[PDB]
This record gives sequence, C-alpha cells and structure tokens, in this order.
Amino acid sequence: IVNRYEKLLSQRPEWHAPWKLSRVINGHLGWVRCVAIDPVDNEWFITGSNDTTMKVWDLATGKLKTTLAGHVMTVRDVAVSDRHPYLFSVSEDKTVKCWDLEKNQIIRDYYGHLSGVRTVSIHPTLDLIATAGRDSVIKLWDMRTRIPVITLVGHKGPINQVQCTPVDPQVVSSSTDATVRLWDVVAGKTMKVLTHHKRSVRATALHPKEFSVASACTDDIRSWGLAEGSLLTNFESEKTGIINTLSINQDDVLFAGGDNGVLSFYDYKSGHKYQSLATREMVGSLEGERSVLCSTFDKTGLRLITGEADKSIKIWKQDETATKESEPGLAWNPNLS
Amino acid sequence: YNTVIDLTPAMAENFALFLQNHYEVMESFQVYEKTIPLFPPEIQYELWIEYLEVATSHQLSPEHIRFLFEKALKKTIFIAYSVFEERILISKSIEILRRLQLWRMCISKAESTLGPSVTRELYQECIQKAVEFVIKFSDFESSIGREILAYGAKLLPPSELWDSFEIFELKHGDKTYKDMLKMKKVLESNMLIDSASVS
Amino acid sequence: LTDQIAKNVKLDDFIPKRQSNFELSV
Amino acid sequence: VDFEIRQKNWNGVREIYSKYVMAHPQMQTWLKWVRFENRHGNTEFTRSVYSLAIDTVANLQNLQIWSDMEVAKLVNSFAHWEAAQQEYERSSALYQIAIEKWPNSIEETISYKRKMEYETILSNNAYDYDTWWLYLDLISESQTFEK
Repeated sequence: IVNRYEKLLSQRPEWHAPWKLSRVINGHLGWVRCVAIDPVDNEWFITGSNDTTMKVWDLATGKLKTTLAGHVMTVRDVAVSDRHPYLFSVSEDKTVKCWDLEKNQIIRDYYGHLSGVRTVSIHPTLDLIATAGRDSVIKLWDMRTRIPVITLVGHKGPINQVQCTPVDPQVVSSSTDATVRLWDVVAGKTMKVLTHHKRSVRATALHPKEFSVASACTDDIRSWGLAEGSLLTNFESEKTGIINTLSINQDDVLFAGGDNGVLSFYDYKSGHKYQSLATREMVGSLEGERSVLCSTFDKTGLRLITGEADKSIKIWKQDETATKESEPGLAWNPNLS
Repeated sequence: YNTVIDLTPAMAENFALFLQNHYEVMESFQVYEKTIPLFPPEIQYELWIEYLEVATSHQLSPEHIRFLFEKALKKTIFIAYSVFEERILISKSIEILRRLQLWRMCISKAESTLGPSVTRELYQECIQKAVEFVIKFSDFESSIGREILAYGAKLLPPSELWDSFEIFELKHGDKTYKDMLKMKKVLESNMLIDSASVS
Repeated sequence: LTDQIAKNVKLDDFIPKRQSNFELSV
Repeated sequence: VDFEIRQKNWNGVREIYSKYVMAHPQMQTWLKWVRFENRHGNTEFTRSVYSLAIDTVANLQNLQIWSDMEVAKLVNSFAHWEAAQQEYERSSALYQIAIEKWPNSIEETISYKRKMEYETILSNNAYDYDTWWLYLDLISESQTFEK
C-alpha cells in the first residue's frame, strides 16, 4: 500500500488563489436559509429566509430589488429555471409553490408531501421538478399538470438534499441515514448506494464540468464519480465539521461552510485545503450565531455568496494579487486517512 | 568475574570492593556503571547510594560529578547532591532543593545560610502540621519587624491558644489597639465556632 | 472458499481512484 | 499472529508479519516482528530482517513518515543488540552510518568513553553545552586544535 502513499508525494496540485470579504448585505430578519442565483443574467440573487419572505437582491450594487413574500413558515429552498422563466421555492409548511417571474406572483401549487420539504431541484431537460424532505421519499413533480408522476421510495430517513442530472443516474440524494443513493428513474429504483459516510450526509454539489458530485458529510468530504459510482478522492479535512454546504466551481475551487464559522476552500482535484477563514460574526450577535447556512457561486465563478445565522448575507471575492508572490497556502503534506 | 556478567548486587559490590582493594579506583566506578544499566530504579538504588558516597569521596571537577547526579536522579540523592553544590554554584543548589516537611525545613536552613531575607520568602512557598512551621518562620519575621504582619494574621487565621498568646504579644508590644485586638479574639472565636461546627 | 466466505465486500471499493493520479479524467 | 502461535506454522507467521509491517510501516510493527524471532530464536533470520528494516527505513526515509524518535529507537535497540552479538565494529559502524546520514594501557578506555560521550545525542542548546562539559573534561584528562 505504501505505493499509494509514494504517488501522493508527486503530483503537487493546481495553484488557486485566496479569497476575502468584499461586501455585507443585512436586511433579513431571520436566518438566511438558501440562496439561488440567475442561470442567465447574473444580476440578482434570490434569498430564502426564516421570516418566510424571499428577497431578491441585486448582484452588482447590493441594493434590494424586491420582496416576494407568500409563505407561512420558513423557506428552506429555492431554485430558478434556465429554460422557463419560473422560480420554484419550497418551505416547511409542506408546500412546493411555483412562481412566475414576469408578473412576480405565484402560479402553481404542487402538493402532497406529508411534512416539511427541505429540497427542490429542477431537472435540466425534461420540465420536471424534483423535491423531497422529512417524508423520506423523493417525488418527481410534473410541471404543468402538477401530478406527482413518480415517487422514488427509498431511504430510511429525512432527505437533506436532491440533485438532478441529464443522463442516467438522474437523481441523486442524501439522507440522514448516511447514504447517498443514485437513482434510475424509470426503473424506479436505486441504481447504487454509496454508504461510506459516517453520519448524516448533509450537503452536496455537482461539478459543473467534471460529472461527479461532491458529497460532504459531517467531518469528511468525499467526492464520487457518476456512471460508476466510484470513489474518487477524499478531501483532507480534520474535524472542522459540521458541514452545512458545498459549492463547486468552474475553476475547480471547492467551498465548504462550517458551523463553527470557518470557511474552508479546497482544490477539487486533490484534497489540499488551501485556505481557512473565521467569518467575523456580527455587531451584537451570539458566538453561536456565527455559522454558514448556504453558499453558491455566481455564473462567472469569481464571486461567492453565503448566508449566515446572524441574519446577513456576505459576498466573497477572489483576490487577484496571488500568483505565487507570497500566495501559498498550507503546503501539501498528504496524510494517512 | 565478568564471565558472571555475561550470565546479584551483593556480588557486584563485592567485586568492586576487590578492585578498590587493588585501588583501581576509576575502573571500579565503571563497574557501578555496568550494574545500574541492568537493575533499574529499585535495586539500582541499592547500588547507587554506596556508589555516590564513594565516588564523591574520591575526586571530591564539577561537570563530571554533576552529570553523575543528573544520571542518578532518575530523596537522599538530593541531599548528597545539595551537600556537594554548596561547597563546590550555590543558588543552583537552592534551585535544586526548590526542584516533605523535613525537605522544606532543610531548604529553609540552607537559604538562611545564604542570608536571612530568603527565609521569610521561603515560607510563602512553604504554605502550599505545616502551619506550625509557617508560624515558626513568621514568628521571627514580623516579630523582628506589613505584608508579613498581615500574613501573620492570615496564617493564625489559616487554622491554637499559644497563637493567641502570640497575637496578644504582638498587641502588647505596642507602646496596636484594643479594638483590633478584641476583633482578633473575636475572629479566633469565630474560628472556634467553625471548628466546633465541624463533625 | 476464500471468495465464498466474505464474497461481497472487497478492498478495491475503499480505495480512492484519484489518489494515484490527479487528472484522471471523467 | 496470536492465533498462529497456537499452531506451529512458524513459516506462515512470518508471512503474516510480512503483510502486517508492509501494510503498517510503524515502529513497534517491526519491533513486534523482531521480538518474535528473539522469542523463537533464529539469529540469521533476526539479523537479516533487521537489515530489511533499516534499509527501508533509511532508504525511503526521505518520504517523511518515520519520526526522529522512531528511527532512534530502531538504532539504539538494533545496534545495542548488535553489541549483544559481539560485533562492535559493526555496532558502531551501523551507528556511524546513523550519525552520518543524520543531523599504561588504558588509552582506549578514554577513546571508548569520549566516543560514547559525543555519541550521546544532544537536541537543543543547553543539552549540547552540557555534553561539551563532558567531552572537554574527557579531552582534558587524556587534533587538539580541531576539538
């Protein structure tokens, strides 16, 4: 096995650049529980929240365009279509509500979950929403007729996070019973399980190119290849967890938000963790309220958006000075996992 | 004889005594080196006490014997060693003693040998039957003399009729007030209360 | 029988495939 | 292995220890390996696989996994046991590669003591200065300019 360890002292990864804090946007009155940004014009967030509003911010200036209210209890999640001009948001009152942007109103209510709904995603080529939450099944909503065509039965626990992809394995989901399934829809059943993680699997993301999926866990953040449901890599992470979120990028940066209030960026290829940051919590807050509840990257790949339990959004910028000058991070001493 | 070593401390000391009778001296000390690598901190002490008393008796160079106590150290050893240091650096020895009541009593004695001032200082280390000793040092401390007198109060209150005679003597010494004195007897009475309250 | 006994689990499924080479292509 | 000891299989137990140390490059893996042999006796086994230990340790040593104190205990233990094997030129030869690779008739009485005094490792400032008091007294009593 030592072979394996000799190899890891060669390749010596991919210099990436630091990050820092460009901007802080207050204005929500609760925690900020999801962010989702235009797949087209990059002018605007849309930001979930725990006061049940959803405010639409402006990317460049940081001003507030509008408020879409219209939920009773907290909104967990949002998604914005590419093809359609729609916006599905979903909350914990058990309801998955389409929106229509052109008029800024609600349109279709999809319906039938037994209990609160923690995640939506919007399949790319088919016109289908997919959703799931504490019921432990993943429903696949047809969009115009509102029928839940198919229900993916499955795990043994709340479902934290659902992702869609164009070829097979079409739908991928992770769940507090510590798996991650890879679903084959028409068949209607699981095509593969990846069991490794040790406790709940709390986040995921899809490499926007490489066709694989980062799956966090509590304290150890693996990747996985699709098609085979390989293993691929294992990011060097001591216990910094609890990992709330992942975000991949176009340059193969990886983000990961902690609840201890630490941003942890990685290279994707490697596992090398090349930067950490204490997120200055806030004015009058409570040390527990430093944490990070969501992340995403704009469409350019150069700007970071996160919400935080202290009722605010922060936007992080990729500092250009860098190169090597005195750039380097933690300097690559791969260890025995 | 060494053929035995390939395959019994009494035997060892005996053999070293042979070479001592032949007065090979340094060779003999070597034997004690070869014994102690064997028997570990138990039997090795049984070798080591005689080995120290003897080797110190021989050369009587600082660094070599200093090192020898260093090897040695891993209670009486501290005393031999300290006895060495005082008459061949002194403060260094005081640091060593600094490094159980009888041991506390000694250090204080050697510090007094370096002069008076340290000894009052020593007691403060001493506090952490011992109160009788801290009282024994404090007695001539403030008694020959404010932090020390207040310390005398703190110690007298630390845990006693003779001590009452002491505080009464300190009050009587002034040509320092009946009020503070009655307050003192009141506090000691409170100590009688906390003592009687104990099961 | 060595294969019959533990048959399912096998070590090649613990072992990450980009540890050897980065750049393995997907 | 605690099984195979309850068989004979003194062949196969080595096969185990092979798999074990090769899949666990750790000190007391090797030390268990050898303490085994020293229990079951074969000296040409023992020495030889001591060699197989030290050539990999030093060989891939650059690869950084083995900490200083590990290497040390291998040195002191295996060399010390070479002194137990009555090859002293070989003992201090091994030792010699170590310190090399790494940062009337009582004349040899002084040379053996002075070499062992300098041979005592000294990490730090006061530790090396304490050793300077030892070897200087040894030099004093017994390249006078280079010392």
